[PDB]
Amino acid sequence: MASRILLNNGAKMPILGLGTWKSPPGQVTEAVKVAIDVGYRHIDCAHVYQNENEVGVAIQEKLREQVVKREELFIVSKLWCTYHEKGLVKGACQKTLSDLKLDYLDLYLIHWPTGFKPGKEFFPLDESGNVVPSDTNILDTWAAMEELVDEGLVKAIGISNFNHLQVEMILNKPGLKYKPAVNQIECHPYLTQEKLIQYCQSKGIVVTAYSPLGSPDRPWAKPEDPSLLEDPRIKAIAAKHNKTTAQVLIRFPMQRNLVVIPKSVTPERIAENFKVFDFELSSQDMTTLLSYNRNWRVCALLSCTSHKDYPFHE
Ligand SMILES: NC(=O)c1ccc[n+]([C@@H]2O[C@H](COP(=O)([O-])OP(=O)(O)OC[C@H]3O[C@@H](n4cnc5c(N)ncnc54)[C@H](OP(=O)(O)O)[C@@H]3O)[C@@H](O)[C@H]2O)c1
Repeated sequence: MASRILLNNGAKMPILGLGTWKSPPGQVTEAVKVAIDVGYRHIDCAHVYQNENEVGVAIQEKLREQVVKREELFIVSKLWCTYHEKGLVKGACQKTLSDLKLDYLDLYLIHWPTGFKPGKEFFPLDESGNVVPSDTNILDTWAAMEELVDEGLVKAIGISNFNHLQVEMILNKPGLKYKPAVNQIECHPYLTQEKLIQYCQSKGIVVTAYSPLGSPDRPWAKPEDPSLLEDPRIKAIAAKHNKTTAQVLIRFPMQRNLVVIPKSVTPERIAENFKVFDFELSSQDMTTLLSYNRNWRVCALLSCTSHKDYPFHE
């Protein structure tokens, strides 16, 4: 297992990163400092998580303390849906850069293929509760992303939550200048994503798996929901290898040539979750984990199911 994967912009991306969705602002600075001390070199961030300033304080202290050089870190953030307009993308990017205390991002993603009306609210609602869309299509948002590369604010651009037809629309864009480097999508044994991963990998797009532990802290968790970390069948594989269930769930995407971004704010789990370079799942174990697919999603963007660009009807 090499620690980095080559992207189609010629850069190398660490295959294990730290997620930050739902990491409280008062705990995420210490989470990111511990993560960099124990070897993480990739941090996954987003404006909509509301904690980039505190992530930035950690990154800046570890660079100032010379624990790591900026060239060895791989920092990812995401353009929120209310900034898909051409004239708002650069300012959105620069606000994230300012918050993270960086002069460039390694990777900037379109967070969802769905544009929303610009304004203060992240989810602008009509008087009945549906998201109010923006008319800007995703090909014009991609052109604005390409401008960030050419202005030196980001080294790579990519997409998140795009379905195969929407990846294909980018790939077929008239005048395309930069292909997406990454598609970040939900992926774990209950949502194995075979077809979309094979499409993206055949096009030289690297896939990042989010919610690899099934996001047990997601706000809308219902107790009858499936639970990966408590699945006896996955616990049995972990027991066979003398590893934790989280370690098997992190190693699983790594052996599919995916990047994976487990979140934790608990120092012991941050360190545990990184100790996955020392064991191998067999091909039989990988096929057995793939057989648990149920097409179950943590993140279904339920308020947007009528948006023209909603990704999950397909
Ligand atoms: N692109 C997108 O639209 C999108 C959507 C969802 C997620 N993501 C990214 O993906 C990251 C990961 O997904 P996620 O946050 O949904 O969930 P996750 O990584 O699947 O699960 C996080 C949960 O697992 C717990 N946990 C972590 N390590 C553990 C361990 N060793 N043992 C037991 N429990 C453990 C964490 O608890 P503690 O923190 O209390 O330790 C937290 O409750 C996000 O943080 C975000 O960066 C992106």
